Amino acid sequence: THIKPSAQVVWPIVGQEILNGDVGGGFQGIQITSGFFQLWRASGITSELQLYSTAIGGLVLAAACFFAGWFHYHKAAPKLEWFQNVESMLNHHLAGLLGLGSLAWAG
Amino acid sequence: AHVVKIYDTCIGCTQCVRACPLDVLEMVPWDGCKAAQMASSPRTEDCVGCKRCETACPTDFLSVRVYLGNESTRSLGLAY
Amino acid sequence: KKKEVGPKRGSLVKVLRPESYWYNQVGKVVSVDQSGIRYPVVVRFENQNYAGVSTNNYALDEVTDPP
Amino acid sequence: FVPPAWAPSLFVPLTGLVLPAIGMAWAFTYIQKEK
Amino acid sequence: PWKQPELDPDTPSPIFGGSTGGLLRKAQVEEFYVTTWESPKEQIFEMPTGGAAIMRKGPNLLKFARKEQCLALTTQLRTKFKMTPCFYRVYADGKVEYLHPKDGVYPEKVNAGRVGVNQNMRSIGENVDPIKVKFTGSQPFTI
Amino acid sequence: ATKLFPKFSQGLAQDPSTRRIWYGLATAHDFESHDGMTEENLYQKIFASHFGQLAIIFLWTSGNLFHVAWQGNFEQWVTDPIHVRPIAHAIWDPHFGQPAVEAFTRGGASGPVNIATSGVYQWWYTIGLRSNQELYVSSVFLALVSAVFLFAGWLHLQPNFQPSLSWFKDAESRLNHHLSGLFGVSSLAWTGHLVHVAIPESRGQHVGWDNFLSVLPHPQGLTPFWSGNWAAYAQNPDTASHAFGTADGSGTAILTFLGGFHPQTQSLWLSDMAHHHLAIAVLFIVAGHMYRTNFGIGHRLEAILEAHTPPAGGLGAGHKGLFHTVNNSLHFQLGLALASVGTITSLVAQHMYSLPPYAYLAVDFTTQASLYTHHQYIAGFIMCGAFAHGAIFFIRDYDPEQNKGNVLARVLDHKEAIISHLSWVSLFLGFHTLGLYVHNDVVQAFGTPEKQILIEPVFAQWIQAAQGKSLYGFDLLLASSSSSAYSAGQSLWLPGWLEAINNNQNSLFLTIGPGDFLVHHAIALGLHTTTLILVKGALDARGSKLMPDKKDFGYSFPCDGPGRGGTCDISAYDAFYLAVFWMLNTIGWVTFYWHWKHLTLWQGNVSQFDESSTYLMGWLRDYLWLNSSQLINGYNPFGMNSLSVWAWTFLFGHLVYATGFMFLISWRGYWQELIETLVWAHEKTPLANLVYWKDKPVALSIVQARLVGLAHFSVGYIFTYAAFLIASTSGRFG
Amino acid sequence: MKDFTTYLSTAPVVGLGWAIFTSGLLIEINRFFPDPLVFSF
Amino acid sequence: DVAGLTPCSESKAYNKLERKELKTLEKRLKKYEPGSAPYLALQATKERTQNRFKNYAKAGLLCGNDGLPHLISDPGLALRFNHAGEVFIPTFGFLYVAGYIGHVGRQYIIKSKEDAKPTDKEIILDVPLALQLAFQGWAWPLAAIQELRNGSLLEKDENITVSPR
Ligand code: CLA
Ligand code: CLA
Ligand code: CLA
Ligand code: CLA
Ligand code: CLA
Ligand code: CLA
Ligand SMILES: CC1=C(/C=C/C(C)=C/C=C/C(C)=C\C=C\C=C(C)\C=C\C=C(C)\C=C\C2=C(C)CCCC2(C)C)C(C)(C)CCC1
Ligand code: SF4
Ligand code: SF4
Ligand code: SF4
Repeated sequence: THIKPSAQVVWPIVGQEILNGDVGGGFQGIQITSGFFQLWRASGITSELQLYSTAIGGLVLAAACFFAGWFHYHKAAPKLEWFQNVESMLNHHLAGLLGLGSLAWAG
Repeated sequence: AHVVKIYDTCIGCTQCVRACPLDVLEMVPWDGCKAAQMASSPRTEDCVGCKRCETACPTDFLSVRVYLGNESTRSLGLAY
Repeated sequence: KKKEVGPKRGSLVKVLRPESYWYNQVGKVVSVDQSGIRYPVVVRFENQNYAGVSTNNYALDEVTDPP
Repeated sequence: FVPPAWAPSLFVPLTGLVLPAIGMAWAFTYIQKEK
Repeated sequence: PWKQPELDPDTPSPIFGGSTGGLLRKAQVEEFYVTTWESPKEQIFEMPTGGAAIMRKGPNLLKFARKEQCLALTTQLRTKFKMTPCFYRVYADGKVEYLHPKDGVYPEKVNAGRVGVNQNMRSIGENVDPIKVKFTGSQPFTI
Repeated sequence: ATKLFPKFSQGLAQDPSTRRIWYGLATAHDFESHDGMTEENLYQKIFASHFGQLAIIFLWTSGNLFHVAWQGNFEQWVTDPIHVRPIAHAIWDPHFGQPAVEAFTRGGASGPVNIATSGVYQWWYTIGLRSNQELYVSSVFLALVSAVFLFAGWLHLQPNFQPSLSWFKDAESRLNHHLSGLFGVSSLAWTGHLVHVAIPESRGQHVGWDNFLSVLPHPQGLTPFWSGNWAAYAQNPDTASHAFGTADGSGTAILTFLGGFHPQTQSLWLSDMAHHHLAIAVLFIVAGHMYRTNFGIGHRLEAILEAHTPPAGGLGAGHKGLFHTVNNSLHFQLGLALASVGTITSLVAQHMYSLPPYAYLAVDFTTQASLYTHHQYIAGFIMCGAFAHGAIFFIRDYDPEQNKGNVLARVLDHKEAIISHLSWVSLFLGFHTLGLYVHNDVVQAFGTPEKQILIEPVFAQWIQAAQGKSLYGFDLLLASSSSSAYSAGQSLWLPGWLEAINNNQNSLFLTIGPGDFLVHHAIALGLHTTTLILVKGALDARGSKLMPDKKDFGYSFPCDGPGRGGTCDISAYDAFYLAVFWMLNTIGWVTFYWHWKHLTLWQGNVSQFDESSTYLMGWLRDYLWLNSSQLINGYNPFGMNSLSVWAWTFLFGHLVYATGFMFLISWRGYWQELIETLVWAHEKTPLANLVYWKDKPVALSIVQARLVGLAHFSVGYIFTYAAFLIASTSGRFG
Repeated sequence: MKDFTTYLSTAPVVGLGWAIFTSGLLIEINRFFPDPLVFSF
Repeated sequence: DVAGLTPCSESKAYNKLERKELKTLEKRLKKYEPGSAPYLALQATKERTQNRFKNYAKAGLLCGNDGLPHLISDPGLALRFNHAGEVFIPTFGFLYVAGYIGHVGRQYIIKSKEDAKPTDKEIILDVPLALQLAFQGWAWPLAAIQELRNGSLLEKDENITVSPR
């Protein structure tokens, strides 16, 4: 209730270091309005080590998805009948994409 | 209605007539081109001035020219 | 007939037509018609016009040498 | 010389209502005048 | 062609419901256009005035308020099924005018029977300046 | 079909659409495109139209005089020209409420009145009008003059009174008469009226038509004029402690060279202006009999035009063939006249505020601001009109076979070079001005304003130091007594002019700083860019590479279609219509600069403008936001002050700006399809399909859409800036 | 390699390389010469 | 002392602006402990501000009535008052660099046209050729005026694409 959320820090180069305002808590930066601090507080994140681990896991999953795109286009390309299974797509999305993720976040 | 004028630089490629959406142009026999065809406008009163014939002309500048003026019911594309 | 009604095929020409897109430009002669049409000189140009075409028919009096 | 005090009460409604109305009436009859 | 065909109002219309972009009051005040074709079988086509209709096996008659709609339907039928249709223009008094196949061979052909009109015999760009034709009522391209 | 409304266009008559109305109004006075029109009939219509415009102008100024006399406070303003505000016209609006009626009662009036900002009060006080009866008789005389001019136009329109073609084409006699009579003896009579009336009226002596031919303007009595002792007129000028309304500190002088301003009223001396107009009249008369009339002496226009050709092919054929080009093409004369008149009113705007000619005009801040803004906007409009009618000349009436090898053929030959150089200088000015402004804004944003680039305008400061301003220092002319410019005229006009130019209170050669330098370069960018657009429209009017046959399509045609990549906005009319936007931006820049500099001068905070015009945050906040506080508070739930009408017309101008955006962004196809759907809706409805339209409703033309969007844009621009300027200058001053 | 080099030889890639080069040069100049305005050796 | 302006060192508003900036930097600095990274950052900012204010003084810069330095653009006047380094030398340097850019672009345009499909070379740049022309542009004015002398810099009006009149 007294320290403004700040997560972007600038480099002192041409006088833009004045953008690093006194947000409180012995820190200088830009007051962020994304609400990421409140999201991390709602997720139980306490230390910066958990944020580091989440960032590394996000980079790993991003590389995995990028390789997955390369694989599912160049190596193993699904056919037209695979995409046209709208019933299977809807069932897997309702049960797995939305419901399973909801249960995992609930847990 | 509008004025459609066709000059002697036309090669008789019949692209302007195919591009015409109101059947204004026609092909007449000629001797000034290799294809022995010349564009004509016997139905210029039905032309609206859409300039679709000018897009299909392959020659430099334009072998067919549309000049707007004195719009009528047919020239304004009105269904009412 | 005698010689040819136009320039040598494959030779560069300069277009003297003022209303053409390729005025004062160098093009290549593809073929010259011998029947007696108004514009027998078929010229292909390296740079296309706004319509995207690169060939045009010109008469005998609107072509010269590349200077 | 000096206009009377009721002149703003008469000329302003005349040139704000009556004169534009008769002008639009004349113009409407002139636009649709046919042969 | 050799003989100009005469339209028949008793020819069956293609199977269709109700059109909203159909004939307006201009149809009963000014001229309206009527397209006829000869379908060898029943099939579904797309009208330019709305959705889709089904043509009947035989003669088919349709009505429109614009000549552009008639030629759009004609070129759609020619490109999709090679139908070769023809449309007339009917005025308020009942005068019928033959419009698309003027010589019956379509304007893409020549037929050696059409006289070319409105053809300037000079090159474009050789027209006179508007100062040359002033207070005369003649445009530089009309000479 | 074939209605009778477009009688000047048979083709437009056979148009069963609403566009026939619109094209029946925009092409109303384009007589060259009318059917069956001869040159003589065109000249007669032009003469009748000119007489009509003169009659309308005289009726308008008669109405201004009458509405100042009746429902005005001219006498009260004459008694006290400092405190009480002038009244333009009374307000009779039945939609007004009682607080609105009470709030608009200003200047000691019995009803709601509008505070006059046209400045006719100062002008009519300067020329000698004092009583309301004089204004009444002047208004009725001008109404009689307007009626006489209208009847004269009607009679010259009538048969057996129409002038001949050679009468209109007699350029030499018209030039000689309008140089000698329209300018010479008109100015001579005006300065005679000045000497007879205004100087005695400014010296407390009433001179009227009743006592005319009885009071001598100078006590000598015209004998120094015949004796050649013209210096006796400049013997006893008015003193510094002279009252304009009374005879205190008066004198006996009608023509002098007392350069400077009257200390009491901060305006130019009446004797100085009388001497100026007398010298102007003499110069016009002595130059008004130079051209070759039917007498054996004079100058032929064609002979001087053809003889002035540089040798060795400097200009090719030279200036030959221009006489027939000017005489045959009326659009060339129209462009020349509009350009000269635009330069004239630009000079008028730039010289009124620095040298106020009317008594008690500099104190009236709102009046001066409104006059400068009006004159600058009119100047830009007829600048653009000159260029547009020059493009019309190039399209309609221009024969290259006639003027072959002349200056016109040469500038048409290398038009690409001119357009390219103007485009380069526009890019140069815009790039560097925007870079400087953004650099200054970023530097001031970072909390360290000393890093900003402030290029000192040393050229204008050097000029002003060379013309008497000793603030900048230096040792050029008119600042050092050893200079010949200082020695010459040391006892003629220098002591008054130096005192007027060394004072910081008046607007005579104000202090120019780096912010003034930057905004001056912005003005130069705007002028050069508008010039680039207009000369590209005029030079490429009759042909281009995308459209070689642009002459055959007329001046105002929409496009050539989507072929060749797209050809929309290719006519010279479209170039003019874009140049209208650029002219509006340029005049907005010059008026923003004038208004902010003068407002900071009147408030005394010139340092605020000096340190705030450098960066655009200062322009947005200290000018467009700080000075708009009184404007927006014209009406509110708390109440209403006298600036309610200005706030209302400010919002009105923003609304018309938005409607201009409507008519400029969206184009014809969507509205045409929507109109078709509305036509079906009206056709297929009960209880409403009984009625019908005589003409088919259609969407407006693309050229028509551009014109309507331009008109809405310019109307919103003018109304918004007029509202802001008057509310900011009058809400805190008087 | 040569296909990837010709991809790097395309106009956006070399423009990006020029952008980083010029931006880094100007930034390092501003950093090691803090806020200059007038050339004074 | 030109244009009625005072030097920055002799001016009072310049020192007042410097004092105000130092005061607000110290006010921002006093909210942090000395053993914190924002304290060192603000100390570095204050040192940079002091160095910039010292360098702007004793360098010929002058300010008028607001403490903000002014620049003299007229050559000669800047030469006789040591103000040439303000804009005169930088404008010459920018002209040198702009001529470098123009000469390099002209060399690449000319040298990539005598081959099949010059548009392909325009869209896919010859990187070794571009770098070679980059390192060969150090003598741009000499080559430019020599091309002007031999007439290859400018094209004649007969081979130039021209719009109809
Ligand atoms: C003493 C030697 C001398 C000099 C210096 C001149 C010089 C001149 N004479 Mg000349 N004259 C001479 C001897 C001389 N003459 C002799 C011996 C005779 C025989 C009696 C004449 C007879 C003569 C006639 C009859 C006329 C001249 C004219 C002229 C002027 C135009 C020349 C020309 O072709 O344009 C210069 C060459 C050009 C190609 C013009 C280029 C113009 C460029 C394109 C414009 C650039 C504008 C640019 C945007 C400006 C940027 C500035 C920015 C702030 C806007 C020029 C000032 C003409 C005149 O009065 O004009 C003032 C004219 O009518 N002269
Ligand atoms: C305020 C808005 C605005 C601005 C900035 C411009 C800017 C420009 N218009 Mg204008 N114009 C506008 C509104 C505007 N227009 C409107 C509303 C109209 C009416 C339709 C016109 C009508 C008009 C005409 C008719 C003409 C112009 C022309 C020009 C150019 C003038 C040359 C100049 O000053 O140097 C350039 C100055 C600028 C401010 C341009 C912006 C460049 C800055 C520096 C950004 C550059 C990129 C930057 C490095 C960032 C890179 C990253 C980023 C891309 C993501 C320039 C591109 C003329 C033209 O084309 O020049 C030959 C011209 O003939 N305009
Ligand atoms: C229950 C099983 C399941 C799950 C969880 C998903 C999940 C997803 N599918 Mg998929 N789908 C499935 C079955 C499933 N699918 C089936 C059976 C079919 C065939 C009928 C499809 C056909 C299909 C198409 C055609 C498309 C998708 C797309 C997507 C993505 C939607 C975007 C989104 O919400 O981001 C959510 C993102 C995350 C939660 C981040 C983590 C994502 C992880 C890596 C995915 C893990 C689940 C995966 C399916 C496990 C099997 C893969 C395994 C072999 C490694 C999402 C990742 C879209 C896509 O391509 O996105 C890439 C798309 O266009 N799906
Ligand atoms: C996805 C969401 C989720 C997850 C992950 C968990 C997980 C957990 N909860 Mg939670 N819970 C959830 C939802 C969830 N719950 C919900 C929705 C509710 C409803 C209110 C609860 C209510 C709840 C309560 C009230 C309690 C828990 C407890 C627990 C723990 C007991 C696990 C257990 O016995 O389950 C069953 C788990 C298994 C059968 C194990 C799975 C089988 C394994 C993985 C097979 C591995 C085989 C493999 C091949 C061999 C190893 C490989 C190796 C050799 C390499 C566990 C940490 C309890 C706790 O914390 O105490 C310990 C506890 O008190 N939870
Ligand atoms: C000396 C002054 C003068 C003269 C004699 C002319 C005369 C002419 N001009 Mg020119 N013109 C002038 C000044 C002048 N103009 C100026 C100052 C400009 C710049 C704005 C133009 C711009 C211009 C263009 C661009 C064109 C002409 C055209 C014409 C011709 C058409 C006039 C006519 O009969 O139609 C009468 C025309 C009208 C009645 C339309 C006027 C509509 C106006 C804009 C509405 C007023 C705005 C606003 C809604 C008012 C209400 C405000 C609101 C707050 C209440 C005629 C030869 C046209 C031409 O030659 O045709 C090819 C043409 O294309 N002129
Ligand atoms: C290096 C190539 C090159 C060269 C030598 C020129 C030269 C010229 N141009 Mg052109 N220009 C260019 C590229 C070039 N231009 C490009 C890419 C554009 C598109 C943005 C333009 C757009 C343009 C306009 C709109 C105008 C000019 C004008 C001019 C003239 C004025 C000089 C100037 O600085 O204008 C200013 C030029 C610019 C601001 C364009 C700079 C574009 C970038 C920043 C430079 C690109 C450099 C290039 C990557 C180098 C390649 C090297 C190779 C090894 C990779 C001059 C004839 C003006 C004119 O007509 O004057 C008579 C004018 O109005 N040019
Ligand atoms: C000193 C100075 C100044 C001044 C200046 C001046 C005054 C200038 C002028 C100038 C001029 C008066 C110019 C002219 C010109 C002309 C021409 C005609 C040109 C041309 C050019 C060219 C052609 C170029 C080219 C190029 C390019 C672009 C690229 C490549 C390279 C080259 C270089 C080759 C000032 C104050 C501002 C600022 C400071 C300094
Ligand atoms: S498109 Fe042009 S060249 Fe082809 S037939 Fe028509 S007018 Fe002739
Ligand atoms: S403008 Fe359209 S309707 Fe008219 S002749 Fe050309 S293609 Fe046909
Ligand atoms: S003005 Fe309209 S119809 Fe003409 S080219 Fe442009 S978008 Fe197309």
